[PDB]
Amino acid sequence: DERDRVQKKTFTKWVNKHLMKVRKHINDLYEDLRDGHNLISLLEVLSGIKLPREKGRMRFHRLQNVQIALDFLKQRQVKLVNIRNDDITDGNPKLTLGLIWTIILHFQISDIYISGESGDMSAKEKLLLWTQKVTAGYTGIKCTNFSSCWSDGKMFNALIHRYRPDLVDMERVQIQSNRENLEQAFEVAERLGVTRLLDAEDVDVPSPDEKSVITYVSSIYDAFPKVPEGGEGISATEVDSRWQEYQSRVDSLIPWIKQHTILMSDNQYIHFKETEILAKEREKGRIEELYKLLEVWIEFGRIKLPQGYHPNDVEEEWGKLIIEMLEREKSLRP
Repeated sequence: DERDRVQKKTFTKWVNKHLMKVRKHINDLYEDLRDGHNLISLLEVLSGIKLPREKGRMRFHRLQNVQIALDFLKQRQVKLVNIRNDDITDGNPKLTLGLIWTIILHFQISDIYISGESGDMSAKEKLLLWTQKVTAGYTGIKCTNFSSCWSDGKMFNALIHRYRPDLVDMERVQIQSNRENLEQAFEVAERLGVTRLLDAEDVDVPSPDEKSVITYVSSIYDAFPKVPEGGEGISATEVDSRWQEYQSRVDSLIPWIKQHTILMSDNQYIHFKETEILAKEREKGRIEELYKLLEVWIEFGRIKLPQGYHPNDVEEEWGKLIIEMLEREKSLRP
């Protein structure tokens, strides 16, 4: 009933987050969903599809608008146990929360991939596994739930540090109080685009509300750069290493294009071209292609791209090498 206080607070904040996009809003979850209009709007926002509506302001209009939402969920094979339209239109607290949870679970939490997963892991289990992989390497017991494991605030800070090590000091997190750790995690996460669904004072308890924590943790996962399934991309564990690869690659090619462009200003001129140039060109290609995978991390703020490291800055010296290549081309041409 205190987790209900908190779950309601979280689910309200979560709902308002999405209604914001269409200029809708709720104050009391147990009242402002009863006519079916905001439930529908929420589903339209979340799903990207347009739903029908019953105009009218009798109770059966209310019941039908709720039913339109329930059917839409049932049709997408969502399981609605015990929830019926009159439960919603009449304000049933426990079933209103269950319905929001069902929506959250289906639209936000369920769309997660984790290399290391099975086909038969729940979303909850997959998300748990992500947190374990991300925070592997920080001091702490293993995370096996979405309640007590999160109450001291250290997990939150580790999640963030993995993605933005410059924004968190994990040493200090070891000896700060739970409240300080929680407060500063929510704060920083906000800067990185994570809406504050939780209040530090509600999580600093022995058993924080699981559905609230999952919703927030899942939301952090949404905000962070991700590698799509099987696709090409860079995880938070590979970034430092790829970023160094990249810079080193440039620090190798650029000055070869510069020291091998001066030779062109002053019969083997066919080997200095169908051999090396086809290789050095390929470097330029390997480079510009790697930069593409890095863009995400540059936009995310993890990498500050120093000047003279864009794939362009390479093309502008490769162009210069193409010119002086053409000068001494028409000359060794008789």
